Amino acid sequence: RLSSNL
Amino acid sequence: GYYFHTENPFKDWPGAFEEGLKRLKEGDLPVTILFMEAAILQDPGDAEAWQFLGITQAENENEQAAIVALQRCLELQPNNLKALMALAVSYTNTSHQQDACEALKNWIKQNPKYKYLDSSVLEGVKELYLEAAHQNGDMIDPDLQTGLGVLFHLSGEFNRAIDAFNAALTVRPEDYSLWNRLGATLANGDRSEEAVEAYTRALEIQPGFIRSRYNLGISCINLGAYREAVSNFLTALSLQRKSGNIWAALRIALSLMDQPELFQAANLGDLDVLLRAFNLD
Repeated sequence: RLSSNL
Repeated sequence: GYYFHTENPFKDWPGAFEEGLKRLKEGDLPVTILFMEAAILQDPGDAEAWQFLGITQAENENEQAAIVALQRCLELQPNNLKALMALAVSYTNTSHQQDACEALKNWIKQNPKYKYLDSSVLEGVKELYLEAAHQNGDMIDPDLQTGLGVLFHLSGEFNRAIDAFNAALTVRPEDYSLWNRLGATLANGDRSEEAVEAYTRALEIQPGFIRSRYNLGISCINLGAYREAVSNFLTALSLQRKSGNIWAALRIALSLMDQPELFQAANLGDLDVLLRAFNLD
């Protein structure tokens, strides 16, 4: 449900 | 407009930029930022200061600033590549395709190597990167590999992107930033354990890495590891104060442990309450 940062 | 730390202790520090580089290398991001900001003060027009500042800020899991300082640097030194790259990744994280692609397009533009060489704008830039990539037959371009893995992410092909990143990582086996882009890309690609190893690698390199602690937390959630997810969130905030999104994540993992007193502390952003927790820190 989340999003990871690059 | 950029929000500067007011009353910067290092404002008169002579070697400020150089020193910030030292600190950075030694893994202290907050102080690094202080020295960078001080730098910019001493020399408003000095662009490298702005580049490293923005980047560091991004590594500080503060993206909002990372963008302002980056666009600042590019305003001064429009041809700065590290900044075009970074800014692209950041526009990515915040979900702006037009802008990410803009900075990639221009990245190629200002790139001496590549000078010569719904939505198909994105697709055009992606092909664009792919070609020049191909034109380099043997030796690869971690930065090119980067922008490419990015384009893949942004485009949605995660295996491609991951390849791009392991590719870059082959040239720079130690780039902590790249190990993060990997982990981030796997987790984002719903392969979480893999992502965790990547993050762990990054943090084994630059233990001061806020964005990786964060990303790591997200992954742990994705694994249903909570006490650990939280531990990472805390550790992060502890290092960062030295972003609310981290707070948000934490509040969530906490809600999943169903630990109400703590969850309230979190809802209030009451941090020291959470050091223990159970004998943590």
